[PDB]
Amino acid sequence: GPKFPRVKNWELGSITYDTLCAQSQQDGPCTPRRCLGSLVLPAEQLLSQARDFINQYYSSIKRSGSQAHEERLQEVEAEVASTGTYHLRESELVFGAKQAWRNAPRCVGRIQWGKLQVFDARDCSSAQEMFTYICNHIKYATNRGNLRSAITVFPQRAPGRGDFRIWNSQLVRYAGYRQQDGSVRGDPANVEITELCIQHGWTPGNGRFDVLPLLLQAPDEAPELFVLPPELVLEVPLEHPTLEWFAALGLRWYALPAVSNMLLEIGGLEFSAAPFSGWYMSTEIGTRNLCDPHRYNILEDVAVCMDLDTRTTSSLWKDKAAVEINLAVLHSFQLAKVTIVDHHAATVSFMKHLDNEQKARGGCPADWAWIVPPISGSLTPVFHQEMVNYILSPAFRYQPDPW
Amino acid sequence: KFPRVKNWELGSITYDTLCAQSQQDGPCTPRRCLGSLVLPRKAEQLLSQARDFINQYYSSIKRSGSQAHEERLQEVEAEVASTGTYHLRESELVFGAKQAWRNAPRCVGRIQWGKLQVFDARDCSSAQEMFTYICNHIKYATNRGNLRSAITVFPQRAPGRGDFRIWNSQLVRYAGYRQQDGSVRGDPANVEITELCIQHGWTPGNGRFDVLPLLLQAPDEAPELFVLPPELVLEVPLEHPTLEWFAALGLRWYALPAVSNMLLEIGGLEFSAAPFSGWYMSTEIGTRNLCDPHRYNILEDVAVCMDLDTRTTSSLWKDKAAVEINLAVLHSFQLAKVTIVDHHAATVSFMKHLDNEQKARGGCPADWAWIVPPISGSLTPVFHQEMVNYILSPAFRYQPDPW
Ligand code: HEM
Ligand code: HEM
Ligand SMILES: Cc1cc(N)nc(CCc2cc(N)cc(CCc3cc(C)cc(N)n3)c2)c1
Ligand SMILES: Cc1cc(N)nc(CCc2cc(N)cc(CCc3cc(C)cc(N)n3)c2)c1
Ligand SMILES: C[C@H](O)[C@H](O)[C@H]1CNc2nc(N)[nH]c(=O)c2N1
Ligand SMILES: C[C@H](O)[C@H](O)[C@H]1CNc2nc(N)[nH]c(=O)c2N1
Ligand SMILES: [Zn+2]
Repeated sequence: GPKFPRVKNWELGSITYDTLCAQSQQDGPCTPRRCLGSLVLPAEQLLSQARDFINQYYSSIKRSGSQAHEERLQEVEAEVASTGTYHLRESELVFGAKQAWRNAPRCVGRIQWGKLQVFDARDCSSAQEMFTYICNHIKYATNRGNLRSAITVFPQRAPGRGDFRIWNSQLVRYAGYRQQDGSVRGDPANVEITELCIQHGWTPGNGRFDVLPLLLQAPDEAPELFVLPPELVLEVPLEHPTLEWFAALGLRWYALPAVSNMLLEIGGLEFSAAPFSGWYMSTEIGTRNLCDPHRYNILEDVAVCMDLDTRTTSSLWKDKAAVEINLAVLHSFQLAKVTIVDHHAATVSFMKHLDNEQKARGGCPADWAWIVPPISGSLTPVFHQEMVNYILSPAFRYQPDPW
Repeated sequence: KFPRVKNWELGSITYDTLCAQSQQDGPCTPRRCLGSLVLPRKAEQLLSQARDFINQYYSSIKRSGSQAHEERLQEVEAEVASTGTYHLRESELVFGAKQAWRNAPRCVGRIQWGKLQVFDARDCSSAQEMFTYICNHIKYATNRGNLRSAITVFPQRAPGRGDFRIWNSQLVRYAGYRQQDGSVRGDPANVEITELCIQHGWTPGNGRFDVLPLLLQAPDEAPELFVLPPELVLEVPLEHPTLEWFAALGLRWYALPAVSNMLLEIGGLEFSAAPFSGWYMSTEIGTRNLCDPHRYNILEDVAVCMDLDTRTTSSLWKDKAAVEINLAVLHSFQLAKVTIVDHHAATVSFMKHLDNEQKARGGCPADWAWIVPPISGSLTPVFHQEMVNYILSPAFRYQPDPW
């Protein structure tokens, strides 16, 4: 066959050849000797990255080689020459931002990539203004439960000058209080960050679901702390359809999944503060956040209520419970009329996504372990899809925690 | 150079130093990760792969440098020098067999790698004799239901001649009969193989669980059809603790998972027929075999007996039903007194295996996407554990289909 990787679907029996990977300008962790695919974390150089993105842009508008294409090129090196950086045009930001989401090997919601609201915030001057900008994002994106994908782009990393940073990892997060015995009250994922807000004068609450304040950082200034108006932070009380007691557990989650600690890289430019929001997939809440032994860990609690034999694994008690918990998440979101998507619908649309991208780009970089859901793995069609994972740009990046 | 493997549940960290002993290549390159591909589209070497294997053995029994070691190495040099190949001593073979399993990155059951009965069938000359071995291996491994891991090793490949092969992928397989309706009564995975048997003379039944005969091949001979005496094959009808209608589904599965299509490499000699068997981990039966859309596919049926809401995905009927089916399997096997391990027990013992091998060898190759079971991934400790994949020798390979 062809000299690009072959890509079977073992359910349908279909084949495809990924030609997109040939565009990757970035090494990953794997080598012919060993595969590190399962690891979570893995000047002139600018000019040529910049040139690259511009060609992408111009091709995306079908003008590859034309007078405006080669003038914008002339223009970009003119800027770099005399300053070391350069700036994106309004629509260039829009394209590159969409291109980063499109390129994200670990997101399963990519079928939605074309529809995303790019909120330009490169005019932002202070931590106060950051907050305001953000409050607007949450309001738009949340849209009273009929959610809408968006990203707010704050300004970009500069030579020897501070970064714009959101200290929190998500915009909405529950507190995590280290107890004087050893336990954690709240979300254990958010211990450190809780511990940092108090250190910067936050008065902590008491409960399993205390919404955290925002730690925003303007360049060179210390981080300023900001409390989200409660009316802004839409939450969903959880309850089971048929199990009447579930509602009494006092469990809950928030509507807006919005990542705030990732780096948005476009054509060499680095946007250190550019939080994006979508909507949740049922399992993120119900299988990861609530049942991970290192998170809310509510599996044993709920199985006791369901009255299952937890003295032995053969009872598949863990399984059973997880399913009801997931279902409680779905029903409860649907009932409160807030956008959500179960793992079956989500994966079925990712299949359509992969088919769409084959036609258009000749490939789609996918992180299999990440695309396949944390329950009911082989029941979703993606589990039977072989997947190439490589790094394309524009991209999102992990970046060091600022403190 | 040496990779940092993390567990995210516990925050614990290791470094893998074992991967440096890998001499073979994998699919990944630094440009793109192919870890998810199921299979790989892929006088002097033998001398060095032997020396280095023989080295392992003597090092493994503490006599590394001794009389017997020195003198065995010269046995090999002399045997390859005159014959272009050499032969293994039975102990040496027993060692290799145990090791190749130990190295199988996609095997979750490797906690047991030390406990393996090894049948030396290297003095086989007829498909007749093969069938006696195969029959005897089964009678041993099954043990009235108290299963015991085994491998039986037919003659090594040789350059002047064709291989000893078993045509079946497993020693026990249900026939999949094709039908005018574009339908498949029986197991869809065994359609091609059922048709071969027919072509080769066997009378077919027309049940959903018709145990297939064996097609055995001595070098350069036409394959031959041997039937397994019904009694040797242990089956388990499936019932369900709570639900009485389940058994009336007439579902059933066989006790012994025994792979017969793979090749065993040791000291660079190739063992083309070398079946091996252990015991089932329940998900293989209740999830993949019984619910794969391209297999027996009972998910809809079952669910409809359960009177669930098939009409939409968000009722989580696919998951709900999957679980009952997995549960049905465990109960049935525990009831019929037949070795089985559920995904919870197993992955736990594998986490122990990782730890044992960590101290013993400084690592352990593992294929994350095959170790994490096909339901309730995140609910098993493996999900949260980083894993390095690489090719250690002795090893099982895939090989072409003989026909
Ligand atoms: C529209 C609804 C969306 C859904 C249902 C969705 C789904 C998901 C899920 C389930 C994950 C795995 C996260 C985890 O389990 O830890 C993920 C990862 C990711 N998604 Fe989305 N996503 C959506 C929207 C978005 C949007 C709007 C963006 C960017 C604007 C985005 C970019 C990403 C990125 C960069 C990752 C990988 C981040 C990481 O490495 O932690 N997704 N997606
Ligand atoms: C003893 C109890 C055992 C258990 C519970 C077990 C479990 C498993 C499971 C669940 C798989 C995944 C295969 C799939 O779902 O398609 C697997 C793969 C594998 N196991 Fe085991 N195993 C056991 C014993 C053995 C033995 C005795 C051997 C060899 C002597 C072995 C070697 C392998 C190999 C080579 C694979 C890869 C299969 C392939 O690539 O097609 N295991 N094991
Ligand atoms: C701190 C940290 C570092 C790291 N390397 N990995 C993790 C776990 C993965 C993860 C990380 C973040 N920051 C956000 C999500 C929500 C995922 C999400 C985002 C969007 C936009 C929509 C959606 N449905 N889900 C998931 C955390
Ligand atoms: C035909 C074929 C080719 C190919 N490349 N891949 C597959 C799927 C993987 C598979 C193949 C076979 N032959 C047997 C099992 C049972 C796995 C098993 C083995 C043992 C020894 C114990 C156990 N519990 N489970 C799994 C099938
Ligand atoms: C395409 C995908 O990698 C493939 O379906 C894998 C996934 N994980 C698996 N895990 C096991 N144990 N066995 C399998 O056959 C598979 N199939
Ligand atoms: C080690 C392993 O890769 C890790 O546990 C991954 C598995 N898949 C995941 N998938 C998602 N979406 N999020 C995660 O945190 C993880 N964890
Ligand atoms: Zn890889």
